[PDB]
Amino acid sequence: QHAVILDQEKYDRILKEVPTYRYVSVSVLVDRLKIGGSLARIALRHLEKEGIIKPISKHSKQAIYTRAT
Amino acid sequence: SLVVQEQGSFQHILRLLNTNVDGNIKIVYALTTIKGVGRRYSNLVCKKADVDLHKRAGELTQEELERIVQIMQNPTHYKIPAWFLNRQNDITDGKDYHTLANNVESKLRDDLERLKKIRAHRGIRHFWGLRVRGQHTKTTGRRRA
Amino acid sequence: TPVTLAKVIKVLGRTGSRGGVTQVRVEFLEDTSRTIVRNVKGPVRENDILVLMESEREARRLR
Amino acid sequence: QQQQIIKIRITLTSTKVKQLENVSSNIVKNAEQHNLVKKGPVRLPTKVLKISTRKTPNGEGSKTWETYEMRIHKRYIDLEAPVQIVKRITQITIEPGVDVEVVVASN
Amino acid sequence: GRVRTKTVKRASKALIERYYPKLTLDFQTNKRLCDEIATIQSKRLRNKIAGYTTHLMKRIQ
Amino acid sequence: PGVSVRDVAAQDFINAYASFLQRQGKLEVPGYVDIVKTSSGNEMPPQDAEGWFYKRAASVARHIYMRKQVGVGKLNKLYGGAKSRGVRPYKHIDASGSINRKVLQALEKIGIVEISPKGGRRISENGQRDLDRIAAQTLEE
Amino acid sequence: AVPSVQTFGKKKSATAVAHVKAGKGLIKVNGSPITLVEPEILRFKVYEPLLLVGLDKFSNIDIRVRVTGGGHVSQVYAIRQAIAKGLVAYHQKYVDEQSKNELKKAFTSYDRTLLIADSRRPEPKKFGGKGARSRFQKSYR
Amino acid sequence: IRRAAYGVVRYVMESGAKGCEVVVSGKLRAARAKAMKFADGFLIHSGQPVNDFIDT
Amino acid sequence: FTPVVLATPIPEEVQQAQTEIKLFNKWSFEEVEVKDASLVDYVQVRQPIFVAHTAGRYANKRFRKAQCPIIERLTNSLMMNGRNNGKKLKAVRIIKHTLDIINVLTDQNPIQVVVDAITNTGPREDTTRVGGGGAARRQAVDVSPLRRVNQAIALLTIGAREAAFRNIKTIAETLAEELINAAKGSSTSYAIKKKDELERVAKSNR
Amino acid sequence: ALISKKRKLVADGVFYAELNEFFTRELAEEGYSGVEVRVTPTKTEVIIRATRTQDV
RNA sequence: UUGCGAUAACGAACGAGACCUUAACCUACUAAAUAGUGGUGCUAGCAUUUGCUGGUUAUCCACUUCUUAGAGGGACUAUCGGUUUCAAGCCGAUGGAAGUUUGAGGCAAUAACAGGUCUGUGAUGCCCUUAGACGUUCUGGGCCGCACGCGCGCUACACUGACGGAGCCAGCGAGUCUAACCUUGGCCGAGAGGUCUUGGUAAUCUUGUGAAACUCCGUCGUGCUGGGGAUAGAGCAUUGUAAUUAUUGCUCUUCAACGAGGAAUUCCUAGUAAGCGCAAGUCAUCAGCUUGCGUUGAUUACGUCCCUGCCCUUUGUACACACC
Ligand SMILES: [Mg+2]
Ligand SMILES: [Mg+2]
Ligand SMILES: [Mg+2]
Ligand SMILES: [Mg+2]
Ligand SMILES: [Mg+2]
Ligand SMILES: [Mg+2]
Ligand SMILES: [Mg+2]
Ligand SMILES: [Mg+2]
Ligand SMILES: [Mg+2]
Ligand SMILES: [Mg+2]
Ligand SMILES: [Mg+2]
Ligand SMILES: [Mg+2]
Ligand SMILES: [Mg+2]
Ligand SMILES: [Mg+2]
Ligand SMILES: [Mg+2]
Ligand SMILES: [Mg+2]
Ligand SMILES: [Mg+2]
Ligand SMILES: [Mg+2]
Ligand SMILES: [Mg+2]
Ligand SMILES: [Mg+2]
Ligand SMILES: [Mg+2]
Ligand SMILES: [Mg+2]
Ligand SMILES: [Mg+2]
Ligand SMILES: [Mg+2]
Ligand SMILES: [Mg+2]
Ligand SMILES: [Mg+2]
Ligand SMILES: [Mg+2]
Repeated sequence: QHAVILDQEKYDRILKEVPTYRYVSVSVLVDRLKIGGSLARIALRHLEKEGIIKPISKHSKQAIYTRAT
Repeated sequence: SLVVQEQGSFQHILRLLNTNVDGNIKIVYALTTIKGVGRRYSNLVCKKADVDLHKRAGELTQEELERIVQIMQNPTHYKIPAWFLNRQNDITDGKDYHTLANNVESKLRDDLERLKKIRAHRGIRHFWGLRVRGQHTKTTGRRRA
Repeated sequence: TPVTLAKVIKVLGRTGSRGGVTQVRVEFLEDTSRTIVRNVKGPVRENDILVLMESEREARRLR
Repeated sequence: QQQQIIKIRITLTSTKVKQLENVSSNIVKNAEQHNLVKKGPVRLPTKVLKISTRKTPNGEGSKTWETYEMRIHKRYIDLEAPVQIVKRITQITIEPGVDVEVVVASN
Repeated sequence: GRVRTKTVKRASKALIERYYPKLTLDFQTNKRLCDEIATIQSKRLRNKIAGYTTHLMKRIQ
Repeated sequence: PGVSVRDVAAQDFINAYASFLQRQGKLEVPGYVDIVKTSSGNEMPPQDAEGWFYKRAASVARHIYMRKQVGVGKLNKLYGGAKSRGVRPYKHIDASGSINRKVLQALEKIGIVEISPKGGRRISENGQRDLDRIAAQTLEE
Repeated sequence: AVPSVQTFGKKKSATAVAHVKAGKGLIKVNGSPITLVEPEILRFKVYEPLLLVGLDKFSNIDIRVRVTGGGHVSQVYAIRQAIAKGLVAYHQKYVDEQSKNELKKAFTSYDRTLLIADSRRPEPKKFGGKGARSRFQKSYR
Repeated sequence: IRRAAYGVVRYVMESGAKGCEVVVSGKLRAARAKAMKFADGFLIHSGQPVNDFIDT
Repeated sequence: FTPVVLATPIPEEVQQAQTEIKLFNKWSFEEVEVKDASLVDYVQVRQPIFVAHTAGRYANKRFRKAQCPIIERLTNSLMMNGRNNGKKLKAVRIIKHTLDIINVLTDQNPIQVVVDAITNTGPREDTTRVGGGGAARRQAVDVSPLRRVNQAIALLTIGAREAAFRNIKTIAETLAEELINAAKGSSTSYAIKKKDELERVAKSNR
Repeated sequence: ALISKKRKLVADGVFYAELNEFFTRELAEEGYSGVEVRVTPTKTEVIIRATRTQDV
């Protein structure tokens, strides 16, 4: 149901849809993409390392991310 | 101590040890669908097999599957410490065994029918369909079992 | 719909069979000295402002 | 026998705080007129012995519970004193109701 | 519920009936002179008697 | 500019000192790691599976630093938790004593703690020095 | 010697004894700076007496708070009460009374519990139920 | 018993006591038991004055 | 007006808290006008606090919870359904992340959004029972402002908790979506839907 | 004598209760009312309050 | 039935209240190597140049804030508004440690009940039994037996969570030589536990009972799933003369119902409900129980007589053994 591996088309859909997500979190990737929460956590970490989303809270159990600029 | 990324080339549902193991489940928890293999046993076998613990059981290599099967089937030869097993000090040969997928019901029937055969009290209760661990039968187990 | 606001002047007393409803006198904020008695469900006190959906219904239930 | 101190400690245990603090007041006044150096009467935390019972002798009724208490108060007075003139007046007017123990020390 | 019983009230009446050129509109000195002009057996009862006596003096005012 | 192991947060210090111990590789991990649970009250073994003994030894060393005498039984009570007893209610159960005894013996032979004639282990002078240098690095990052 | 007061703050069973003296801005809590208290989300409770009156009022005092008893929240409330009462006590004994009254008004306009201990004490448990008011569930059948 | 209990009650009351009570419970020539009281004077029933001024 | 230096270095972000008491350290309580007069003096803002945790006595008198802060009241309504009893630290964390999300989505002030959500779902008319039992009737009556605030907070937190139960979305973001939809007035949120149900029943049972 | 204070004072109470029932059963035909125990150094004295000392 | 008032009554007594116990305040008193704190006669460390510490009370000095417990003080609803028959009182505000009888109990009248207890008693009338005993003891079994109906509960149905690691905080108790109790520390063991020592007849030592919920960082990811842990197999221990009908504990495996519960029904108004554990009781061993304790701590009302029960008054009575 929810993807636990990421294919290349899912990876480019992440990098072309998570920018211009106004608010980004684990459940936001889980429901607006069709990935699971483990890839959602991994993708959040990877995308803030790249720097096109930027953090606000970075709590465990709840990460609030917004878009960069 | 730092985290680097990993790419997921995948295989679907996989027959392992005559049991359909589900890929898309992490390897410790995917191997727990095998009977005789619980969570502690899965974690210890996946640690003795040098298998990555984060490796989702369908992206696992066939030879890594084979090492997991060998350690599961012959655990005392991979330094699994023999207090960790299903059948220690067995009933008939004194050998520590860990009993796996289809053999757990077989050893369960061997234990129970040995216990019927000697006309022991617990085997009599198993034959009668009652609780065997000294439970009070007046109020509990009163719709099924 | 143009609701009307009303200020509580006097708490006239608990009504209703279980005593949860209270009865108050209120006066209208626009058009002052136009006054009506209302049944109020919650905890109300003098000078409380409350919003009437209807401006023409006098409370009858008492004692 | 010529003004030699002993380093004694007198522990006073009772259940009746009127009689007990009367005995400790008498000990403090005795030291305070014999000019003995003394640590004053140190008051330990009063111990409460609680016993919770059911009131009924059978097992019928509402489950009513009784808490009984015994209260034990403890003091101690340290002294540095000449024993042979302390015990010339210690052994008289012996206190009832209060358990006294005198322990000598060399610490 | 702060209604005061007849042991407080009768004591206050029997204090104002004979010690009026005394006790005044102040609880603290009324509380002090109840200890002299009466034998109230507890401090709480003395405080209730003195406060009701003061409440009565503020009414005779 | 003097830094003790009180000026820095506990989690930051314990992560930094565990990484220092894992990078120096002198702490003599006992080898029944990967099989043990860390308590009877636990359900699963530690999820790190490499590390966690450095984290336990870092926490123990910081604990000895902040106290005066800690023994093995005190450590077991400290690291215990609430045991699920299934259908019966939860309860405190002490942690595994062999793990904490071997952590204490390991910090003895790397010189962080010592044998303390009033009881358990007190910290050594070299232990105070090493922990203070780690705390200084943890602040000045 | 040095000018110094000692105060305390009290929540339910926590007691924080604070030693305030003439110094250079130190604010320590039982070994550690005020900036690490745990809970993190309640750290602004103990920042409140620092920030209601300004940090400029704390530049010539050293505060050392030993908090014992209670629990995690209750210790935080006793700490903030101890710090506020210690600063008011230092300004009562050494600084102007007008300054002390302005500090007291600044605390009390925000929170009365900064200087006054909450009198709410646990009511005893009664037989016939698990709690003080609550009773055991009764059957009729 | 109406001789005995009253002869205890008057003896206590002119012995210089504030109040006296005698309760006799049991069976006396009838199977069905009853209880009967014999009180003269003033008695307190509640509070610390019971532990202070009452012998029972 | 200057950064004070001490033997314990107080950080700069918390040194700007001298000039203004913000919620947690981010959001101002100024320009937090309550749009619905008749809910002023029951939605209590304008006495700022630093965190939504206070050991305040509000239950010993009739109207002291009107002087309890509205953020503490919304926080207090999150610590229920039994397993969350106690756990105000968890509730305060949920409120902190909720105001974070309400700032990220819809960039205006989150305290203003939650007070608009209170005033948009406080029900102005409600029915009561009349009659001595089952053989009864139902009468429409007005609603007190304190009751409106109480029932608004209950309707927001209950529909947050139900939406967060048994799915991937967290309580701090179902609460955020609930408060944002309520603050607009949407009829997608539980609280606005139940307020409309209450007032429709009141009109039908005048 | 190497006993706790909590147990020593309780045992003194039990000794008092046992003497009380022993003298209640023994000295009942000469009006025993009470007993008081005074523990002294190397003596303990037992005072029997009775209405008739001559038959005690 | 607390008073104010009205008044063929007036003035009183029991019960209520007062009282006692406990909780809350006291930088006011008296003090303390069985409670702490500050210095330093003394020294000793680590970063350093003063922050965090470790240790000696005729091999230190001083103090009492915190703790303890004695003596007291303190609140009387004070004061001020409003309301009331300018009463009894009630509400609001300010002050105050406290303004819900300040919180909570203990005690508790007149009388009853065919209420319970003869199996608590060497409390007891009568009857029954008394050597083939219904006395007493010993062995074994049973009280736990299981198609089922009911009551009190515990554990859950998960993401406001489970798991892992890390952080890390109480209060009420209890304890052995008038014989084996509470046990620190060291060592061995995955664990349960074993062993060698130690301290404590206890504000001294167990014990800062380092309790759990909780907090942080991770793993999981809406799937009866890593929720749940019933049932069952094998093994290792402990208690005990004895564990089988599993005493209990541990380890591995097995992994059921249960996705929030008809009809109905319980408890509850503030440090209360609820959540969370801890100690004691019984105890050789056994807590899902009770008695208390503390930790975290809401929502809602400050009302009514609608339901239910109780009380009063009037009323009717052919009832008084009193509607059984
Ligand atoms: Mg399994
Ligand atoms: Mg069972
Ligand atoms: Mg712990
Ligand atoms: Mg832990
Ligand atoms: Mg409770
Ligand atoms: Mg009386
Ligand atoms: Mg009374
Ligand atoms: Mg779920
Ligand atoms: Mg003092
Ligand atoms: Mg009968
Ligand atoms: Mg009987
Ligand atoms: Mg008989
Ligand atoms: Mg019996
Ligand atoms: Mg037998
Ligand atoms: Mg039975
Ligand atoms: Mg019951
Ligand atoms: Mg956890
Ligand atoms: Mg403690
Ligand atoms: Mg210890
Ligand atoms: Mg499962
Ligand atoms: Mg058995
Ligand atoms: Mg059996
Ligand atoms: Mg027990
Ligand atoms: Mg048993
Ligand atoms: Mg029982
Ligand atoms: Mg009725
Ligand atoms: Mg008749």
